[PDB]
Amino acid sequence: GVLYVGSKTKEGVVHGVATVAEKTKEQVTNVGGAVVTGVTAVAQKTVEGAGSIAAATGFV
Amino acid sequence: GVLYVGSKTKEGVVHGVATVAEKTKEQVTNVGGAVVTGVTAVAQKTVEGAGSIAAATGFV
Amino acid sequence: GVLYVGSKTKEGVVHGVATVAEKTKEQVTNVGGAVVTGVTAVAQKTVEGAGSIAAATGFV
Repeated sequence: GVLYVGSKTKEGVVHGVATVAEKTKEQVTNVGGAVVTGVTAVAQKTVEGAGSIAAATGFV
Repeated sequence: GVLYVGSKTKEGVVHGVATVAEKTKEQVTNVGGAVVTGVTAVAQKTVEGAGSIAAATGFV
Repeated sequence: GVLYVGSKTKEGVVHGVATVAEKTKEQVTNVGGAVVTGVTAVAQKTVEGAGSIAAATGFV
């Protein structure tokens, strides 16, 4: 049971993501894996998870 | 039981993410894994988790 | 049982994240894993967790 009358509702809203980058430098050497990412923006209302960032084993 | 009448409701809202970067330098050497990330913005209303950042075993 | 009449409600709201960086330097050497992250902003109303940052075992 739920009712709305003239209601401005906002659920799970994202407003603006500014990620102005510059002259960066990211070097990777002799690793098991590079999992470098960037901008991650998600909008949800009813879920069982989100953005997952997982690595794995390495060896030298 | 829930009722709204002329109500401006805001649930789970994100407003603005400024991440202006510059001349950074991130070098990785002889590791089991690099899990470098960046901007992570999520908006939720009813969930069972969020942004997960996990690594894994290494060896030298 | 819950009722609203002309009420401006704000639940779980994030307003502004300024993370202006500069000329940083992060070097990683001979570790089991680098879990370097950046900006993490979440907005929730009813959940069972948040942003998790976990590492894993290493070896030399």
